[PDB]
Amino acid sequence: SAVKAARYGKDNVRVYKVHKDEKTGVQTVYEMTVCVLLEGEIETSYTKADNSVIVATDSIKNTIYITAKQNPVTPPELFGSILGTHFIEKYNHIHAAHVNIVCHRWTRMDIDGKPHPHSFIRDSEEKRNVQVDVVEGKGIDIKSSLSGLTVLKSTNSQFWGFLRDEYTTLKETWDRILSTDVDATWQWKNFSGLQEVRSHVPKFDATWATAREVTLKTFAEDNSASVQATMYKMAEQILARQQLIETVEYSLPNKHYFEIDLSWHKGLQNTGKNAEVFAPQSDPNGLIKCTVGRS
Amino acid sequence: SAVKAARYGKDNVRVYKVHKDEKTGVQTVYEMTVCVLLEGEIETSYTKADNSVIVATDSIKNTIYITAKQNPVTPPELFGSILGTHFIEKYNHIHAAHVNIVCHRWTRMDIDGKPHPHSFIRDSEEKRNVQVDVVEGKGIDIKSSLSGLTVLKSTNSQFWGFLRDEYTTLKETWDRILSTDVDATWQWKNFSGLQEVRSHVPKFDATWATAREVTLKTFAEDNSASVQATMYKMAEQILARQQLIETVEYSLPNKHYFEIDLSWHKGLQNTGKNAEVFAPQSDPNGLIKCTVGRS
Amino acid sequence: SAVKAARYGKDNVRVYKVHKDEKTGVQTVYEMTVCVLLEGEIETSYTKADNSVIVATDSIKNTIYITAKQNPVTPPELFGSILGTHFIEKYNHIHAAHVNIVCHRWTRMDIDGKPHPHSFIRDSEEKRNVQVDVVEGKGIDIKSSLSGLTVLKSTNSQFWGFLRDEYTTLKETWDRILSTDVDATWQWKNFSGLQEVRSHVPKFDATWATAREVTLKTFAEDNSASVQATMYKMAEQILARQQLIETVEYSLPNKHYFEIDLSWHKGLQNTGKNAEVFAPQSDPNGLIKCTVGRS
Amino acid sequence: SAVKAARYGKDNVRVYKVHKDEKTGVQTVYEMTVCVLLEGEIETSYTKADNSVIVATDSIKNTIYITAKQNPVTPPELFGSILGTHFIEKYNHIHAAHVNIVCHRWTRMDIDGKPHPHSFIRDSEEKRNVQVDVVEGKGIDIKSSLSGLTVLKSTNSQFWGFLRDEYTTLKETWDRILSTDVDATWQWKNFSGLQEVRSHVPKFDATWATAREVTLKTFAEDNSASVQATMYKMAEQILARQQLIETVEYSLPNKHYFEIDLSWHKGLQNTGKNAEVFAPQSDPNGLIKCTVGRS
Ligand SMILES: O=c1[nH]c(=O)c2nn[nH]c2[nH]1
Ligand SMILES: O=c1[nH]c(=O)c2nn[nH]c2[nH]1
Ligand SMILES: O=c1[nH]c(=O)c2nn[nH]c2[nH]1
Ligand SMILES: O=c1[nH]c(=O)c2nn[nH]c2[nH]1
Ligand code: NA
Ligand code: NA
Ligand code: NA
Ligand code: NA
Repeated sequence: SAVKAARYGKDNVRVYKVHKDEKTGVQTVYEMTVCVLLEGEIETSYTKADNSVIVATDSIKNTIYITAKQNPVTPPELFGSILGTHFIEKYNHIHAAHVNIVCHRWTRMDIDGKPHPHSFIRDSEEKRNVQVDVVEGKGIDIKSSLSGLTVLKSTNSQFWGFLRDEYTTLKETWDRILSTDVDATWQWKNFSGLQEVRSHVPKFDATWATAREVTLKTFAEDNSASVQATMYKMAEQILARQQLIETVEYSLPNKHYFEIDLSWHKGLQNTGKNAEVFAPQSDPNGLIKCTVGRS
Repeated sequence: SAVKAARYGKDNVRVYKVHKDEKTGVQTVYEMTVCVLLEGEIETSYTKADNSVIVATDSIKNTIYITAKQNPVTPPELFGSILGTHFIEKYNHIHAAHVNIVCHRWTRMDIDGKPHPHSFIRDSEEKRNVQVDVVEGKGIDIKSSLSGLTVLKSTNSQFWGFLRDEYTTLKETWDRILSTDVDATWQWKNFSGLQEVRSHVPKFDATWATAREVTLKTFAEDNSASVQATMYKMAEQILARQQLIETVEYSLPNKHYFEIDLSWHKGLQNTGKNAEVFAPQSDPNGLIKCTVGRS
Repeated sequence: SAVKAARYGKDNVRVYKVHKDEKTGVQTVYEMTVCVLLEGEIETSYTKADNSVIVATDSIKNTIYITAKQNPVTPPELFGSILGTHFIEKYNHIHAAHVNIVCHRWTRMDIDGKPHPHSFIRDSEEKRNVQVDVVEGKGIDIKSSLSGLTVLKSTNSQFWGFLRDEYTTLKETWDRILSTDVDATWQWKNFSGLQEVRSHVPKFDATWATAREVTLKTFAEDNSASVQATMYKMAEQILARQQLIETVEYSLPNKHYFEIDLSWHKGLQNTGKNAEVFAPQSDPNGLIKCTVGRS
Repeated sequence: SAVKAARYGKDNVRVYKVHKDEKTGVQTVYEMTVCVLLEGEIETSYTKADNSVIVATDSIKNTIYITAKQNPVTPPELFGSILGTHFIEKYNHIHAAHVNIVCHRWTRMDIDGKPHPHSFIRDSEEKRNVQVDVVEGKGIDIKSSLSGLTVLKSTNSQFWGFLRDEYTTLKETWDRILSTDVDATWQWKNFSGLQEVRSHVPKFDATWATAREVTLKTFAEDNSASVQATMYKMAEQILARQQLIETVEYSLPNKHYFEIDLSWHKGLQNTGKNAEVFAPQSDPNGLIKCTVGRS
């Protein structure tokens, strides 16, 4: 037998950092969960019990905190690139670092109409994520994403004209509820190294904001023919607005809300045009994916 | 042996209801999870296999949907009272109904500065809850709550002056992070029945809004001496603002964020006044509770 | 306003302890999650910011580890009683301690037919729990439980003869699936203090074993008329087998598995006597409770 | 823009099936959660709102139940292959089906020493999984796995001899706790189609059993130099025992249990040779992966 692939590191490293403005007294907090996995010339730790090649996962943990102390943690695309580059430069036998960061929301509180200097609220479990792969001699590949953005529209979704055969019971509809948890990922063109990532720093937050805005507006305004058709419209717009993105991927569950026929009870009318009360279904769910790139 | 207590019913009943304004085209959605448990002269279903006394839990499920079809589902204090009253009036041998409702957030989307007529976002897993106990001949007891409101302040929390003995290692501090998930419950004076609940309908939403506002403002503005001291200030204010509340209960975890000493690495300074990077602790956590009533 | 009730302490304290037999080389591990909440003359920490009355929750955490170091951690009824008694005896102004322990399974591995000396498997998320309330001058109240015991029987469950009215759609049945997650609690007679708890130590493990065995055998062998009727049979037997128990409480969800009518597809027969494929329902679920005591 | 990749289908489809032996009265249950995602000539549903190419996800759901009715659901490698083949053969424009099955444990109860005919227990959340990719003209690729197998050994794990530099604080050790949740995947050689999968049916259960046995025995008996070294020993043995496997992949968290220094309290000794009470750490955790193949 032979080792075909190997990677190891530290997962679930929670990190908080505060920035304090001395002039204004305003504080800003960042909280993330970080995973770092390394690859390189480490096969002998597996095959020969040779620990000499292992940067201990505990040391990887220390490195994450030290790196956060000495560098900006925002945008996460930059922090992840700094962190991955550290490992491939510091250790001769480590040739790739894979950094995943999940950013948690701490949104500044408004008290009596004004922004509070040091108090924050978690408004939703929506996350902003990055996956950064730093590979020696092959540059830096960054995939940015938002996830856990849960939305619902109560009308202006349709689904008709699909294939009907002996396995089909679903009725065509011209008016249904559409609800989903949005997972959207935009993949950046390869960067040559950290200097190039630094050169594009302002584009990261702006592109996240664009992706989020296009997602919400398209969802709200599209008279949706299907999840497929609506998601493609989102992806097309993001690609149009940022030239440095190569592909956009969406993964959307279709979280079903079923009509409840109550006609058995005193002829009560609660279907079609009369539908007011619905039963949200926890499972199963549709799952629709697409990756959109450039012609 | 004898049956000392018994209750049974349906849990985890998900319900969605849409309201459609014909004039304006505006739609408003409500989504809840409902539990209804009944008590009464039902001992023989347990002791003698006498199912004749059982209102099937499936029928309880049907009743929840029918009731939501025929009645307002907001405020949840009212809906829960209607639902509980139904069971004690309809069935001679059922003498108490216990209704728990969890309300999920569907907040209207703002697109391009304006409120969208039929699109919604789940902004946070914060819930608004009610527990309604409808007991034949003893009226209606309602406990209203908010839960899952997660907040953090990065300074203006202290903790010193506590008992020190041979079990104590904690250092006194004049500046720490304070973060919690707020669970707050206000208990209404007993209502004589549904007519009385109806008479107070406007107070329910207003008191929820007050409770939330007092919680956020007090948390943000108090230079906190302890979780104990800050929570008492919250409770005192809520009681002052609504005469029909008898008690307020808070249950607050203290979600610890630890300093990280980095001095072992190149004398890096990251403690006390120099603390910038912290380690959020998943467990253990402080848990602090208090029930405040009137003198 | 006044403080009507208050308790505070440390939750989610994970503890592991190993016992090593020097003669045999056999090791035995215990893992628990512990919560300790204190009550007493502590109102002024809430009302006056007087921290002098607060045993810091961090110190409570230290005390749990020290107590586990110096005492047996099994049976958990004993450990919880030692731990609660410590707080009321050590601190003059603390008058009640409430200790909750969840015990996690680490079952010795069998390798090649023999028990391994130091390797363990988590066979299921079933837990054994205790709640111990130690109240100065009122002794020690212990509630022991098992929870998360998930079972299913594929036949020999019936449900017919229930109330039918205009809210009823459920069909009577003489053969259904019954599946539940068992939560069973037995409440001990009050103990005068630690000496009395010590005197009954062997009864704790034996009664847990009895409760578990009676639950499984009754579930498997009863031709169940309802969840109500089967659960009562369990409780009756436990009370008969241990005189020192005052009450037994069961809380059982009815986890529904629905028939799937496939007759629309080529007349396929999959209902009643022909039912082979079913759809497990995640929600809603029946919830049935009863507390059984002595005549 | 262009569609670069697309797949869609139904996730989280819960399925239960019972087999009833008429001669013996013995019943056997199977419960699974199934996901099926399709690919093919479906781009126009995304780009042109052309639903004519869409096999509705609801129909995919129906197909799963019908297929379970008409075919064995065990071993899951076979069921997944039947299910995936159905879609590529039935629909001309569908060219790949991706089937994921999670099998849940329902283990026959032993009552009074004998196996019960129709009662089952969920002994642990360990799962047996398959991923089956059926691709038109390219055969059937099957990855089988076990996951959620949680184990701990209290001694006979070491970790010393790792790289030490200015980022390192971890002390070398010759005796520690090792605990993990095992995720192990074996990838079968490509099969030409369903006839070939059928020809190997007995190997599926036998190889799962082997993988599980080798995992448990190696974990228990290895005097572990590292997670890396122990996991490689597992993989090597599985490959040796089944020629039709091409690669074995393990992904193992290192779930840390920390010593607790209690020496500050009355000189209490609880470290090194005196360590009895430990603090399980929920996070962070090491994560160690390797894929082993044939020379
Ligand atoms: O078994 C281990 N492998 C590792 O790579 C490691 N790093 N810290 N502790 C460790 N233990
Ligand atoms: O065992 C049952 N008990 C009940 O109360 C019930 N209600 N619906 N189905 C039921 N099954
Ligand atoms: O606010 C606090 N209250 C407490 O009771 C406590 N105990 N440790 N830290 C604490 N912080
Ligand atoms: O938007 C949808 N897309 C689909 O593929 C589908 N299948 N069933 N319902 C559906 N809705
Ligand atoms: Na390198
Ligand atoms: Na009544
Ligand atoms: Na005392
Ligand atoms: Na095909």
